[PDB]
Amino acid sequence: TGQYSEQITRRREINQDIMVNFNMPVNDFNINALVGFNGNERKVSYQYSEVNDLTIPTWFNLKNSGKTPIVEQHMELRRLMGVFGQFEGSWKNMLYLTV
Amino acid sequence: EKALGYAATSVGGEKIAESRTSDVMSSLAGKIAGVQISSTSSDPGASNSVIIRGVSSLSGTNQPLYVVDGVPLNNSTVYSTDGLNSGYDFGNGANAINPDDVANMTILKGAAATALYGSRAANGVVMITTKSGRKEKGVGIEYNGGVQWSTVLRLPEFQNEFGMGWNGNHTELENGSWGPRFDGSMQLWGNVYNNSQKLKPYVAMPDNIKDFFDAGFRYSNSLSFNGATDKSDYYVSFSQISDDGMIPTDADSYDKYTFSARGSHKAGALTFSSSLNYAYQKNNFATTGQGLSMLNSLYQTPRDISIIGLEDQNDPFNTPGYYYTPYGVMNPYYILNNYLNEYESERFYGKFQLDYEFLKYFKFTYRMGLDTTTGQSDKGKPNLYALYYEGTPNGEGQGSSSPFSGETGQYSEQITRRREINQDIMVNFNMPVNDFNINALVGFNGNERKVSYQYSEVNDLTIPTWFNLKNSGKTPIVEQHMELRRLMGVFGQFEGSWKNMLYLTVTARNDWSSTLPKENRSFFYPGITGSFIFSELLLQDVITFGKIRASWGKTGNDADVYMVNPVYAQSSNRIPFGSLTFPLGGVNAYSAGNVLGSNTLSPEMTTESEVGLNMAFFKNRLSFDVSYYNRNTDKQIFSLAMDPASGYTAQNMNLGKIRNRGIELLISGTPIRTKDFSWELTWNFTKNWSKVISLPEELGGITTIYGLNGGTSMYAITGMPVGVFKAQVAERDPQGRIVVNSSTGLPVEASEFGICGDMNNKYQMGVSTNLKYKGISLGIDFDIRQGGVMYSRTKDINYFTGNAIQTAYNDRNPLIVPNSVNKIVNGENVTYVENTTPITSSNIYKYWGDGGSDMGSCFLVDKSYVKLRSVVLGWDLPKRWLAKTPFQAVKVSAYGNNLFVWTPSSNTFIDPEMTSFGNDLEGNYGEYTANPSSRRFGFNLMVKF
Amino acid sequence: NDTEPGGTAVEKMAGDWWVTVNAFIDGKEVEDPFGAGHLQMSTYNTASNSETEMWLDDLGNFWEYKLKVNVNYAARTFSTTGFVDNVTYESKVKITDGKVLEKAATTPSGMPADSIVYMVQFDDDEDGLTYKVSGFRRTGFPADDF
Amino acid sequence: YEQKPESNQYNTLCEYTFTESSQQMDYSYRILFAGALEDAKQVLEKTTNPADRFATTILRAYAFQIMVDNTSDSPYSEALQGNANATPKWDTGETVYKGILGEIDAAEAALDGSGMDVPDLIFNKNIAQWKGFANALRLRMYLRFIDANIDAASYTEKVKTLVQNNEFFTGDVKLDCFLDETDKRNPWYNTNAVGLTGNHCAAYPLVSYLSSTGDPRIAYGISKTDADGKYVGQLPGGKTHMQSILGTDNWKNKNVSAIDYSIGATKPVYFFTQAELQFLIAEVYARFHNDDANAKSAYEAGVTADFAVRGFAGQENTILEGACAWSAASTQADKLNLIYMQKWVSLFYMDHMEAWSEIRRTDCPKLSSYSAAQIQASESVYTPGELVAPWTNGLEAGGLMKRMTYPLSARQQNVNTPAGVPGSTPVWWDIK
Amino acid sequence: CDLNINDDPNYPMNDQVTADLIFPSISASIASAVGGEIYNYAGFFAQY
Amino acid sequence: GGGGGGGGGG
Ligand SMILES: CCCCCCCCCC(=O)OCCCOC(=O)CCCCCCCCC
Ligand SMILES: CCCCCCCCCC(=O)OCCCOC(=O)CCCCCCCCC
Ligand SMILES: [Ca+2]
Ligand code: NA
Repeated sequence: TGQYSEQITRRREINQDIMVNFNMPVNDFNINALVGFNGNERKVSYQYSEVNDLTIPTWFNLKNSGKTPIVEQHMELRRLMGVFGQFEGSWKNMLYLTV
Repeated sequence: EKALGYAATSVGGEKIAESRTSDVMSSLAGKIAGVQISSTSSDPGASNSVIIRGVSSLSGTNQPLYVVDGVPLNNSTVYSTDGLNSGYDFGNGANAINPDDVANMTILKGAAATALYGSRAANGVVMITTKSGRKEKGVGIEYNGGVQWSTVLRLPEFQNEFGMGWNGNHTELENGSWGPRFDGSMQLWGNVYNNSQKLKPYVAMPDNIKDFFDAGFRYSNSLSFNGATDKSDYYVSFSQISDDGMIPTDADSYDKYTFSARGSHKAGALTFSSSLNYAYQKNNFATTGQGLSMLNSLYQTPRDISIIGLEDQNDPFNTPGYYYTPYGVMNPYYILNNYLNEYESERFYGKFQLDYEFLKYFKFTYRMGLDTTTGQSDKGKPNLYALYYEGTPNGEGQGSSSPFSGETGQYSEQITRRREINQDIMVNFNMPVNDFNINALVGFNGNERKVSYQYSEVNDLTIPTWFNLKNSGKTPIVEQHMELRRLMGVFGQFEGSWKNMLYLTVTARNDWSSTLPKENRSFFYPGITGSFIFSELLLQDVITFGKIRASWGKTGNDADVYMVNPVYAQSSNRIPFGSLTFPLGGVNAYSAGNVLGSNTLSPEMTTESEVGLNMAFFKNRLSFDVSYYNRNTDKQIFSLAMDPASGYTAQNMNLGKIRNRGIELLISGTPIRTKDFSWELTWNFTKNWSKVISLPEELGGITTIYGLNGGTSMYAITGMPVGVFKAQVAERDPQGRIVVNSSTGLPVEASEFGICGDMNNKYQMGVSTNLKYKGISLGIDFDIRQGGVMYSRTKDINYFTGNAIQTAYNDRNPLIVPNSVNKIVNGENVTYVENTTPITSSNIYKYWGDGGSDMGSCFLVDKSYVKLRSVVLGWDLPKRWLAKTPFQAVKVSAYGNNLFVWTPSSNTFIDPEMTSFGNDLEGNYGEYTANPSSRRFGFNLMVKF
Repeated sequence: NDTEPGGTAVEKMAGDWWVTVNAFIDGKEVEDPFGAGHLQMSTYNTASNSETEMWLDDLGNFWEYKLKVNVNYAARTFSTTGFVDNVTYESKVKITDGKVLEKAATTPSGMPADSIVYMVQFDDDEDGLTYKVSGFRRTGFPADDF
Repeated sequence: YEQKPESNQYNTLCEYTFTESSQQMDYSYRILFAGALEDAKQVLEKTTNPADRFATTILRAYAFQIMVDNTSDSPYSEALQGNANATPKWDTGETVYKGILGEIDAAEAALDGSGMDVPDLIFNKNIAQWKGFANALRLRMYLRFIDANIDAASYTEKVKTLVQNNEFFTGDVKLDCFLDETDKRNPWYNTNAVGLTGNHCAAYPLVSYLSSTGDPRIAYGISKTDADGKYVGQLPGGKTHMQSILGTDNWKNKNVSAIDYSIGATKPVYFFTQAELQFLIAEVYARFHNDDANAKSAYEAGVTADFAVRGFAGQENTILEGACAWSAASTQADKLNLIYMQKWVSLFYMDHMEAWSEIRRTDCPKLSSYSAAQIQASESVYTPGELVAPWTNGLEAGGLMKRMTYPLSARQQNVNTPAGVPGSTPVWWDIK
Repeated sequence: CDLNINDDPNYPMNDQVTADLIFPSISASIASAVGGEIYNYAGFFAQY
Repeated sequence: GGGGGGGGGG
């Protein structure tokens, strides 16, 4: 008997990184340290509408039904922060070590 | 390039930014001749109105084209489509610009030479230019950190003589102050809860409304980065703004975030530049209007009731089913903590520009602009009926006259998508020949605007407080809408020059539009401007500069979308305070649309002729600019009112001429200028004469712009200024005596409504002063606008509620309206005799509620004011203090905006700078208990690295 | 910078009043001979909005009279020069030694109120006496009613 | 009903202090011409099916009749022409009453036997009952002509030919298809119980007449007073006066009997009730035939129809065999008095437009000789059931409302709209 | 960066869901089964 | 005009 629906979805992600890096050669060795902060926020949402049984059988519009509409809506939100560190050491361009 | 043949004004960014306003244009209110700039309200994030040389468009597009670099910037408004019951305004497209990003704003007031921008430049142009990278010391970082407060500016002036009651008698549940003169005695008030009642001294609380308000507070943070080479530049900026206004709680809230990054790079004859900007916004509005809105609830408070005592909801007498009065209002604190009106918008706009120089005198340019927006409204009301109705006074104790009927909860959400694209293809030619100079440029322009939304709503919330489309046992309501329009055009702009002395330019542009009838979409418009600097080749040297200009030109215009063809809507019926829509009961139906289309429409044509003079004296220590303009807008396409018995309520046709003639005048001078001290004054003056010339008379020569059914209505009438009000007036005998009812004593209505003013200022002027002394800067600007009227529900309610000072008139002793008669009519011999019937004390309330002897016309309020618009105290720290520091420059700043207002004695109610019906023409209708204007003051720290 | 509400020319002697009617019989004043109790009466300005006259309206509650009386607003006194037309029903009334006395009376609740007093005679009173109408301005609390 | 004391939405309707610019009809004029009558014009342009054309013509005619009984003159013959005539002349009510009765005739004669192929929420494609709806309107308008003494002779014989054919509708002519949700309710309910708060209290005439007759219908649509538990009506336009006289605290909603909205959320909208139909035949018998036995038959058909609709079937005995009974009435005018007063009751909370127009035509209920202020001072002077001219009355000529203002929309955009007369001037068929 | 946002906004607070909001589900659930696919295959076994 | 408007309560 016909159907028409429409959905608008919206997504949004923010990411933030604050890092300080330190690099010094000492004799043959080489030292590189990196401490940082990470923050992140993700969000999706949508809203959904649908009508069945189309009055004018070919026109696809939410006005074109004599029966109940269906409406759905959805949102999720997630967040996260983190601290991290990455130490890489290096001898004579021959041994590499990373923590 | 001031070979310009018509008036314009240039403002440098330093003055735009210095008021620290969230928005670019509200700091300019009252500082530019011919540019009328007003905010819709002091609510955070509200729109701003900008109208140049009066209204031309009868409905309802009078904003100037904003052109940022230079691409058409979108400037759509988001405000409530019903300002009587749920007024809210969420902002204006130009508000997204970071004011700290602006380098120069030029406002072009003339509609004679518009071939560059097209039709929308007939309301004027705001030509913004953003900052670019620059070489300087050191790193190229500018920081701006702001902080600012707002307090309420002007509340209605209240009677403090009579407390809660009606008919002059003492009651315990009234929303009004028509009771007895204050005693100091112990009276009962409010409902009774658990067999106990509140008992307080019967005295006035003059500050009860004043103390309800908070201090608004606002922090701002702006950061920019710039650098250049000799082949490139780069600018990147960030701005944040967090506003929480004076209305208690977080319901006044505006959060603005912008980010922008622009760059250029030249390689040989080729230059490419791009500017990409992102804008975020979250508004929360404290909804206005006549129902359970906050301010309506707040104004309907007896003068003896303490308002800040109503906030604690652990006191049961403030709970919604025992709130002291039940007369169609609620606790304002409950409305603010429990109703939702929210907006969120993300927006991306930018341009790409490629310049390529060839053959020594030619320049090709391609410029693309893209502006796209997504916005989401979320509105909710609790289901008061199932929450509080049974068991309470307010309540099932009031039956059908309860504020909870049928307040059964509502929630809706709308998502809106806008997207404009603009494309420019231009080749410019520029070659000196002898002392002459030829500048020729031809171009193509494509434009495409599209907007769409989807809307969904549920009523009767099952769980009463949860706002979710799932929380209703009843049918949802859904709507969807989409518009799309397109324009193409070619244009040419030839500019001749002789010896930096004689500038003569001619323009010409032919558009093709989707929104005109297929048989007639091409419209053509030319224009001639001229300029002649006569002091150049006139000795002295007392005439620094002398310029005379002339312009004659037309701009065309198309219609709004989808006005040619008949439509069939889905059958609905608007009935008082409601609808009856299809489907019923299972059947769906289509009714013929109530606006008649027309396939005979022709383009709109705006014609304008302008002369002007610009002279400067004593090394620009005394300047003036004057302009005389004559603008008529003809054949404008409008949905013009028609007698419903024709089958339609309106017909699309071409109107007649709307005319604006006027004078713009700017005088400035620096009386004092030493090394350490300078003092400059500035006076600008505008007088515009609005006149509708003809509305096709086959349909009458009047049409409604906005009005209440059987109440004050604003019109466009054939021979008069745009926006004339009609309102109810007392009948009068042939001798000017006021006819009065022989039994009740109150005035009798006349047969017809009376023409009672227009919306227009007769004139508007500003006076400004700047003082510099050793890097200390002090600016003071005053805005004066006199003339015109405006509907004010703020007055109407404080008259009806008996709180206005005017209602304490005869000290409320029974009185005969002075100079009153009775109309004695026996069949057909009308005769007037002296009236001896007094207004009883019991009816005093109704004499004032209906407007006294003015009746309805009383609530037309004089629009006039003088305002201390802005004050800016600025201090640039001496450069030597910055030496063992990373700072190149520091400037601390103190500023106030909207600081004080004076109005005629007939207006003790509102700051005239309010509306409830938007930032364009319908906004002039008046104010429908808009929230009270605020006074704003703050500090700002500017740090350059 | 304080808006004055305004008023008619006799605003402070216009009002609604709760009065009782006494009479002067054989020289001595007898309390309410007609056993009428407290009665409601209005005074109010004239359509001419003059400082020189004021309406006195018994509201149909005692003798059914209503006439213009002469007023001295400054002294808050009001009288008639002899007998004046009664517009209610074709009679004639005389008002003598009329005073409005600010905050001088006290309401049944023990609160200050404006007093009104005036002597009255009627030309169709077969016994031809002078009556004393005295009362106070009506407050609006139902406790002060009768 | 009257205006509830503690609210204010209809002060000017109650005291007749409205004017042409109060637009008290502009919404209805809009939805009648730019909605109903335009769609009818298109339906007529799109189908060739007699039965659809027939039922469309009847709803078109019904809409004209309503307008004429409000403003006597109405556009017609020159209306619904769009840009070909944006300012249609206002035909005299008589020229349109003959016109739309001619249209119904022409459409009925156009019927061929084929069915209705159209969604019909009034009668569900029952051609037989559209025919009865069309005769019932003929009856209604035929009697307008007679009491206006315009061609009374012939319309007298047609109204008798009509009633002996008895080809009227069964049940009620109603749009019953509303739901209690949103934009789908009874219009009156939606406007006055959802959009606005409670504004209606019972009027004095109705309450005194129902209580005098000992009528159980008095509980349908009317609630007891919260103050005392009785049925109390308010005198027309007397809100401000009862507050003046009794004090603010003794004339609140508490003291007056409220109109009950709870029965209205899904209540149908009536174009022609069956009680009203029978009461009109009971009049035609009692007055143009001389058939007492039949008049009494249709009179009792009317009381028992309206008794069943309000949910009191079985209880017509209380006014049919109780006193105000067809036999405790000696004059033929006392029995026409009986028909008009029970027509008046049967129309409360059903079809108020038709009640007012029949009040105008028969002038029964009569207008009381006693004014509001007198009736209030001693109620014994008042005979229960007759109307009371409003206590405050904005009609310079006093009396009762006789017509409605022209639409302000028509005034401002149609040069040919008749000049505004006062609400006291009668429409073309009210001649006393 | 508030981390306490893990209450599902798409569903009501568990307090607000009362016995009268849950009870009508019981019959409709039972009906959707025994008047649906159970009813269905039983009509084959009973040989209707 | 268009758009309704309600009286207040008192
Ligand atoms: C030198 C600047 C260092 C700025 C460092 C800011 C660090 C805090 C982020 C945070 O706590 O959590 C991030 C989660 C999502 O972030 C947002 O939703 C964005 C909130 C707003 C952040 C605006 C940042 C403006 C930077 C120009
Ligand atoms: C030097 C190349 C110049 C290319 C210039 C493109 C010219 C077409 C404009 C046009 O006809 O109408 C513009 C109206 C809307 O256009 C759109 O919606 C956008 C269509 C897609 C346009 C993509 C343009 C690509 C630019 C690199
Ligand atoms: Ca706040
Ligand atoms: Na229509």
